[PDB]
Amino acid sequence: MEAGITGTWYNQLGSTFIVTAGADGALTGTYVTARGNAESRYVLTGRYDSAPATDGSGTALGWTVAWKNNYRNAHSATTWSGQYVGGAEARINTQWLLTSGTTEENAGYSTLVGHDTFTKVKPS
Amino acid sequence: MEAGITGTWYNQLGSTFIVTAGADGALTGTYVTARGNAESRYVLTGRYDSAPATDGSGTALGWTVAWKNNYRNAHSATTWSGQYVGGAEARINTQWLLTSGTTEENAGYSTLVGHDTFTKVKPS
Amino acid sequence: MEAGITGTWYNQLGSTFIVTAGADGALTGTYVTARGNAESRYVLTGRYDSAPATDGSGTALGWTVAWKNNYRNAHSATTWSGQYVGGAEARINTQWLLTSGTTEENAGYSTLVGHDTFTKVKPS
Amino acid sequence: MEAGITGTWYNQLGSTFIVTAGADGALTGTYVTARGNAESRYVLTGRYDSAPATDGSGTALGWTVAWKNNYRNAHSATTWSGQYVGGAEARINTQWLLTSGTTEENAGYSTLVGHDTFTKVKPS
Ligand SMILES: [Cl-]
Ligand SMILES: [Cl-]
Ligand SMILES: [Cl-]
Ligand SMILES: [Cl-]
Ligand SMILES: [Cl-]
Ligand SMILES: [Cl-]
Ligand SMILES: [Cl-]
Ligand SMILES: [Cl-]
Ligand SMILES: [Cl-]
Ligand SMILES: [Cl-]
Ligand SMILES: [Cl-]
Ligand SMILES: [Cl-]
Ligand SMILES: [Cl-]
Ligand SMILES: [Cl-]
Ligand SMILES: [Cl-]
Ligand SMILES: [Cl-]
Ligand SMILES: [Cl-]
Ligand SMILES: [Cl-]
Ligand SMILES: [Cl-]
Ligand SMILES: [Cl-]
Ligand SMILES: [Cl-]
Ligand SMILES: [Cl-]
Ligand SMILES: [Cl-]
Ligand SMILES: [Cl-]
Ligand SMILES: [Cl-]
Ligand SMILES: [Cl-]
Ligand SMILES: [Cl-]
Ligand SMILES: [Cl-]
Repeated sequence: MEAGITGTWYNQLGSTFIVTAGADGALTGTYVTARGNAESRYVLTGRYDSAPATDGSGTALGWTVAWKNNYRNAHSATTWSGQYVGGAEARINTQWLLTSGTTEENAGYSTLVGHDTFTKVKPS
Repeated sequence: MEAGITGTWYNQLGSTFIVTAGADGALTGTYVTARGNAESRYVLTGRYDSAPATDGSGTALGWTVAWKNNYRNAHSATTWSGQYVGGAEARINTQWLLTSGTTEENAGYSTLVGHDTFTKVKPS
Repeated sequence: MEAGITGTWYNQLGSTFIVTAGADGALTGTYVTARGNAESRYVLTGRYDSAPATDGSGTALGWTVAWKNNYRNAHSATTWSGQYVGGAEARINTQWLLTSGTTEENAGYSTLVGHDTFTKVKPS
Repeated sequence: MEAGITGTWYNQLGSTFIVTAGADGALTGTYVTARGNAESRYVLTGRYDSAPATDGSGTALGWTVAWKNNYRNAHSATTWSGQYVGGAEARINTQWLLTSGTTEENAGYSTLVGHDTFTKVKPS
């Protein structure tokens, strides 16, 4: 269990996610891209690794969004890998990989990499 | 639905996973590290993006394993991002990020990157 | 030629580099880690791709530091890949890979990934 | 000095590079893409970290190619980060980042990630 993960998080570019952390390591919820209607909402699922933190170490986690809903099918999926830190400056610091379905010929250029910082309050 | 994903896949280093692809984009199953007893089995969850493939393009997907079970708590989690290609040379080509829980001071060095190729038959 | 690259840049964690951009795409200079004496100075070399910017697009570049000098031999090297943007909010936004020399057995865990933002003035 | 690095290396997809390892950590040479005429040749520069190998550990290195020559200007640059291992199965195992110059709006999707294995003899 890591109750501090459960809730709404915002990246610095206008996306949102609402996650529930389950007692035995499940992450489930919804990822909302910058626009922010039903057209913009996607299922997310992942896992987190709770431990008896010894040195206010972060909590490791990851999740996936496949970019398909009732309004869009981007032929793509993103995974985020990172850690949650609680407290007054609570954050989920992540790196992400975005893979698109490609032909074999273009498979070398299938995967973008980047980073996201999620906070409990919106940027700007 | 992408029925060809469902089943057992092997990386080139001795790990296994058994996944079920659900009809509306869910991935669920178990990841087994090289040793291969109950000590070595972990929950995995992820998502895939099925589409009406136009040019035998791959199917985008991702999943997460938190490295905690009844026998180990590695304070870590890995995400795989990649694509499934079916047929005679079926494969899931992936890149992965492995994040460990760290102190703030060591947060810069929290995340390893690499790659895995999964096939329907074992290597060697 | 991209004269705006030439000079001193600071990351948000206390490192510095002083680079010269050569007329035909060379980057040469010195990278200084957080402490900031001779013990902390390393050779850097890389390349940049100048073009007749059409839409204030960034300038692609990359460089390498091998973490060996007269005072340290970390058995490691980092590459930065990113783009330079000039003007009032000048920056070099980068992602980096840090590889350590390993045994074959540990080769899978050889490479860390992260990100750095460089600015013309120091953080904080 | 690491004399075993100096020479010609081939990736598994038809590219070539010819590198010279200098005595004090310099890498210099030429990268040739799959086609393989003057149109396909680019300057490379990087660094390697030589050390008194204790356990046949690899040698850490990195290099950059800006994708501009007299025939092409791709507004891009790739960095490779990896390690050299000598002997009967000599190889340079790498991960790479490819960044394109973008607008600010598209900066999030500027950087592709992948992997290359270089050997002394051609694939296939
Ligand atoms: Cl986002
Ligand atoms: Cl749970
Ligand atoms: Cl959307
Ligand atoms: Cl929907
Ligand atoms: Cl494609
Ligand atoms: Cl962000
Ligand atoms: Cl970030
Ligand atoms: Cl594995
Ligand atoms: Cl489903
Ligand atoms: Cl294990
Ligand atoms: Cl278990
Ligand atoms: Cl730590
Ligand atoms: Cl593999
Ligand atoms: Cl692979
Ligand atoms: Cl640094
Ligand atoms: Cl030059
Ligand atoms: Cl240092
Ligand atoms: Cl020195
Ligand atoms: Cl090692
Ligand atoms: Cl930074
Ligand atoms: Cl950054
Ligand atoms: Cl190549
Ligand atoms: Cl040299
Ligand atoms: Cl070319
Ligand atoms: Cl040329
Ligand atoms: Cl662009
Ligand atoms: Cl390759
Ligand atoms: Cl490879």
